Amino acid sequence: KYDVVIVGSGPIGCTYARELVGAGYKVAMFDIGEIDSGLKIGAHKKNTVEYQKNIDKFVNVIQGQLMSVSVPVNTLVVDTLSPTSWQASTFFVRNGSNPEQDPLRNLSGQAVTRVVGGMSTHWSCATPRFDREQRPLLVKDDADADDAEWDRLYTKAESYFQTGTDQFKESIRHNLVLNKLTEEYKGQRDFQQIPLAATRRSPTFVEWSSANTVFDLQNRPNTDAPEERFNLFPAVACERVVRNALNSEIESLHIHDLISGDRFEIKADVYVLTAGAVHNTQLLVNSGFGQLGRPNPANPPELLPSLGSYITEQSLVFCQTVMSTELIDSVKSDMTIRGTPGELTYSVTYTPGASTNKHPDWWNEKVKNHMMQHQEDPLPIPFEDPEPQVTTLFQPSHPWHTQIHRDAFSYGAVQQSIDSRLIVDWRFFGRTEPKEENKLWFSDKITDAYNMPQPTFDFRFPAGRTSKEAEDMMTDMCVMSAKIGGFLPGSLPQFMEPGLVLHLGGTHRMGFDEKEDNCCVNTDSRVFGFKNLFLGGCGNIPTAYGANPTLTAMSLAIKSCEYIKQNFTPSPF
Amino acid sequence: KYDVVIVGSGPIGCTYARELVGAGYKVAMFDIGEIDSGLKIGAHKKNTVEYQKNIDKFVNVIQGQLMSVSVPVNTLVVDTLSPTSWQASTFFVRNGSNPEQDPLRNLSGQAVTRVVGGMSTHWSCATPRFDREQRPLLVKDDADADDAEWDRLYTKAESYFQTGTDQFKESIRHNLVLNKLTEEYKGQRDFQQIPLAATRRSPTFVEWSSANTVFDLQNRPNTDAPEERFNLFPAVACERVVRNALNSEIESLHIHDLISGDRFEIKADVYVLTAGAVHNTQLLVNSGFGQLGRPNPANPPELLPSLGSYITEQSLVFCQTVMSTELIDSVKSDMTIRGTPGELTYSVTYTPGASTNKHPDWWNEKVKNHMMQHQEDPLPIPFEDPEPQVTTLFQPSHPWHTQIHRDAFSYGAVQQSIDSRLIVDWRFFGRTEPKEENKLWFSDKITDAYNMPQPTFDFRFPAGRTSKEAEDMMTDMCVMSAKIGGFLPGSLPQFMEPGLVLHLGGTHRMGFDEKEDNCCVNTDSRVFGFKNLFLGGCGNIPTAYGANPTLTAMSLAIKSCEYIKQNFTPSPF
Amino acid sequence: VDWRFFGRTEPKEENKLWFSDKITDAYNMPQPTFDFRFPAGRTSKEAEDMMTDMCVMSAKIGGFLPGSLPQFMEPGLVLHLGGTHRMGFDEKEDNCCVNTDSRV
Amino acid sequence: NVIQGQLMSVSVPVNTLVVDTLSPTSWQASTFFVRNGSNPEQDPLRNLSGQA
Ligand SMILES: *Cc1cc2c(cc1C)nc1c(=O)[nH]c(=O)nc-1n2C[C@H](O)[C@H](O)[C@H](O)COP(=O)(O)OP(=O)(O)OC[C@H]1O[C@@H](n2cnc3c(N)ncnc32)[C@H](O)[C@@H]1O
Ligand SMILES: *Cc1cc2c(cc1C)nc1c(=O)[nH]c(=O)nc-1n2C[C@H](O)[C@H](O)[C@H](O)COP(=O)(O)OP(=O)(O)OC[C@H]1O[C@@H](n2cnc3c(N)ncnc32)[C@H](O)[C@@H]1O
Repeated sequence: KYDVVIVGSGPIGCTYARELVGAGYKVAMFDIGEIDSGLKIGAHKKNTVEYQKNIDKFVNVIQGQLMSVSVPVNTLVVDTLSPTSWQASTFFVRNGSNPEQDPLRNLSGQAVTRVVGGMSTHWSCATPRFDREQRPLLVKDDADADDAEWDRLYTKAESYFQTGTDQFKESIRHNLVLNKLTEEYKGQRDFQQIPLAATRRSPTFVEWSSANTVFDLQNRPNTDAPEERFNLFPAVACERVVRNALNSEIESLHIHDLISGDRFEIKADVYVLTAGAVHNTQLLVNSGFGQLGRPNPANPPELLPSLGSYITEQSLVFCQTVMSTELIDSVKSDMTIRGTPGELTYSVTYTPGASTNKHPDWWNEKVKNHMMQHQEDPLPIPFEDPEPQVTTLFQPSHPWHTQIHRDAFSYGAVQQSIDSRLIVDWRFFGRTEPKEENKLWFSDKITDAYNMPQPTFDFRFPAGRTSKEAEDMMTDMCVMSAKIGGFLPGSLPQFMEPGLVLHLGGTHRMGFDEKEDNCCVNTDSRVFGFKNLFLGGCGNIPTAYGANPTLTAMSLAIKSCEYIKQNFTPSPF
Repeated sequence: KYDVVIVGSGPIGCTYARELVGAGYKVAMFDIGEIDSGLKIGAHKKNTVEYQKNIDKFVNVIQGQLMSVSVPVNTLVVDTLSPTSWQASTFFVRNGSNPEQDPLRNLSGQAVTRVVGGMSTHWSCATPRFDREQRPLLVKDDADADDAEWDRLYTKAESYFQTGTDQFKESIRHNLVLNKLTEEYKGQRDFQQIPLAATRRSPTFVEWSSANTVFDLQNRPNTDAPEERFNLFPAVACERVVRNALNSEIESLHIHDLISGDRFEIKADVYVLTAGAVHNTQLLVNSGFGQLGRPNPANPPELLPSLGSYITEQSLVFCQTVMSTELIDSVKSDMTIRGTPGELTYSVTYTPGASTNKHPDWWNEKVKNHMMQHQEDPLPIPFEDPEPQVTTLFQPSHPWHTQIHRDAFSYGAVQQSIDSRLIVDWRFFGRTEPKEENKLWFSDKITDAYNMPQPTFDFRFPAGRTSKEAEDMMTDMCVMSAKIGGFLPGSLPQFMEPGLVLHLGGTHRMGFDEKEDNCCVNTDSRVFGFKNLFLGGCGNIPTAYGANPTLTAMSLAIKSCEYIKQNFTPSPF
Repeated sequence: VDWRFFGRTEPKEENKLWFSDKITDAYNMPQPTFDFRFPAGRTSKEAEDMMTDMCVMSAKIGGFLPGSLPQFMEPGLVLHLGGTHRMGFDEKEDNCCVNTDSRV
Repeated sequence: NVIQGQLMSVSVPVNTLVVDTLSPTSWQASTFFVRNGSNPEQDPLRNLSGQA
């Protein structure tokens, strides 16, 4: 018996933990995955000395924990087997593929992560706010009020994640890019640092935020928390919440301890599902909400008819550039140079404080030192100079999010031929109109690796605005990236596979009114009809958004937690 | 002040910990890497429910922690940059390459792993014994005595690692392969299960051994060890051991706490280096043993002249096969089949205990169940059937180690087209003659990511036996693999990049006599001349070996630990 | 649909085709050798504005075909090499080889 | 294929690609010497590699 139970230990789950363990509830949290992030439970895997000295290698950590959601049956022809080897007569169901999935209407790139801390153990930590156009209303007919509430919620969310916008302010590459872009779009667009959940510790080490940052996930009571009550149970698959006959309350959470193989049931007053956009929906449909199986409109669901419909995922375009000759020369524009590199008479000098210096003394000092200490190196940028982290946020005239940066998650065998200091990544993210015909559904025959109903997508980017904007987005990336340099061969401008972007939303969408707004949960994230069932995550977001959704989902959880504290009484300790 | 200090937390380091913490020494161990394996410190990363349900993904975990030792300057031509982008006039030193390294005499595949538990957090857990031909002598002129000692040492080593040979005995694929090979080579070669440091927990879960298995790496005293004394310090780079003027004893270990940036010195009575074959040699050469810089025979080292010479690494050949039609039909040879799959009259039956049954009832039952429960599936092998794990050990008439199996570390984007149940991996490993001209050396100008002398290889597989055997090895793999099925397209027979195999040996080699045997340490693994300095690891092994070296290195550490216990007195507690 | 945009290149003295006095080609003639880079200045700016134009204009007709993404081709693949024996009125003033009748 | 069959490259620089998975028994280069009709005079970084 707990006061509250949480399914999932991602940062949205941890938002609920932090709020509710702190309010004095007896909390239990289960995760289907295991603790594997070192002694700080649920922390960012990027935060080791070894990874920030070899950041190129972290792509492999991310790849190692992205398990594809739905993989269609494979139809590749292999006709150079030896005559003696067993050979197929058909393309039969092999290697865990999903025979329900149409390869041409899939989110082939969608994947899930089963570890403690969830995807926040590997994420890129960008946490922009949504402007009105991207955000669901929290207050009808009172825009300035709706604005205040979101400002209040986001401000707390930024606290929990330790969101900041100046962690890269000392980077020559970052400023080089930022300044050129501002200059080029003078009074048509604004550029700034990407808001990032991150704390710099030194010039060569950044403590990337994660679930741990939100809530440290240590069992309580403990010494630094002697009146709080929290237990985390890793390696527990949660399978069904049990409805009462009235469909007014949840009575139990049914679980599978993966290590012993035993199943149990768990009672709480308050049930919170934060298993992610896909696995929330799976858990619910496994529990009698929505509809199991291939959509059949001639049998409507009894509960939550909009569950798994109106799903959104963002179009992503990508390239990388090599920094222009012009920009590179500009780095060292303040330097007077005498002699020829490599002789003892060679000299690179600047005049501090000189009025006609285009850069600050700190920048000049770095450049001078690098050029004198490394006279074999043909570039003015210091070896350890931190990466760019630039954005122009979504606007109506440019309704896409942009990151102009360096991401651990590169999409191909990485280059060694071109100097890393010249390379900038470009990622533009489009907003997707939510549509009823775009669905995530669960097979009533096929099951996944945990013996749950197999997830299946039926998705295409909507015709209309979504398609036009995506193409205008691609074109924008081409136009804007040219200002900084030419495309890097092998990273030419391209749309990424659908869902690789991992910003799936709308799978258990929020709204004021279940029928009128075609939704699943209300603005307290409570499941309509149910007193004690709450959903947290990107699944909640009902709007077409381009920016990274996590901070938004977090803000919604905070408001959800206000409701719980005002409506349920913690047990005595 | 400690009684003993150990550098490195790999399983060889942990062998020293286990022996010495258990003998009652005050032990400290430092690792340059960090704890990141979940709550069991130093354990196998493969031991999560999620990885053994998605084993294909573990390749990414291994890749994420293999940092290449020496990467030559890159000379690839990129001539499709945009005219505007900064373009090189030369192939200058970019992206951490090593300008000292000749690309044509490198071990390009050699890599290191900096995490707590070392490479044992990701290794494949094969732990064969070496036969006399592969093993260094521990006793001169008394072969039967030398045999007994090694039998004694290996038997303990197998205990520590939990080595077993029956963990896969229930696998249809494993037995299918094993039995065919035995049959084919009848009375010319013997096949058995690869000895593996592993404990099966269930039919779908194997607890893979690691450093943790050897020693749990928890700080002591603690409740289950209240009179023992051990501390582990992660994120500490050890840089130099300090010699006394006499070169008879080590006086301190010099360290760098990576998290605070501060340097300290550490006193112990006994210093143990187990940082791996490369990083032991680096630590030593950084400390005035051997020779820093490009080999210069006209300036001999003062100490340990053979340090970094005579290095061995094994030739590795690889392919994968698709199981023959014949073998696949044999699986179901005992089945009577009526009707046609997919109708309710279809029937697969066998007669238990029937004299003419070629397989045991358990095998038949599995096959019958699979064929009746999955009538859409064209193969008689059950979905969860464990992988093959077969070997014929090195002999004189076949002087190579062989693994006929399924390895998490596949060498290419993996297939989805061919059913996984049909696929077997083939890895044959050759022995390399140790030669003086084959060297690992450290630059006196270039430094690595931890500001230590940059490692550089000068290696070629020796002409003579080594080259002939390697080619006869390749041919053997072709001949033997054909017995089981044809090559899988995309995994055709090939030599792997030198050192990818990660069995590097001989870098601080063991022998009776420093000059006569051209070696660094004696049979107690003590550095010649030095009372209190010991080396552990594959670096010690002075012979040409084909089998996987870790259990051998462990046995040597055990004997090293006998010496220490008989020669140094633990402090009072 | 294929999209090919072709830029103009400023002629420069330092951009040269020359022939080895030691190395010979398959017909035992002096081996051809290039010393070429696209000129800084207008040539480089125009080439990049050209790439951008192709992106902007091609979008009007449809999205890029995967495997044929926008890219600069290897120098000279285009096979429009010019200026190697260039024409002009006056040999010294116009730095040239042949006159307007193409006579040397 | 007809076009490719009649375009002979004008100047091909000496090749520097590393092949380190030869069998130990096979003849192996110690240098990137002039092979297969390459032109040692040509700087790979200032070429018209596509000219034919
Ligand atoms: C992978 C990734 C994600 C990512 C990113 C780049 C990459 C490479 N960049 C980010 C960006 O810069 N910022 C942005 O806002 N998001 C970014 N993302 C996405 C981010 O990681 C996710 O949006 C965020 O993690 C969502 O958080 P939430 O807490 O909602 O979900 P979760 O992290 O997926 O964790 C859910 C967990 O629950 C578990 N689970 C799943 N099913 C069950 C069941 N049945 N029972 C018990 N537990 C369950 C998981 O194992 C998991 O930990
Ligand atoms: C990666 C791998 C290795 C492997 C294998 C397959 C793969 C993919 N398969 C194995 C096989 O089946 N069996 C076989 O016997 N070996 C197999 N291997 C090899 C195995 O992992 C290694 O042989 C074994 O781990 C060697 O153990 P040892 O304890 O000698 O070395 P280590 O694991 O590399 O750990 C050394 C550590 O010390 C650290 N370090 C390095 N430098 C320093 C300094 N300067 N200061 C402090 N610490 C240092 C490391 O971080 C490390 O943990």
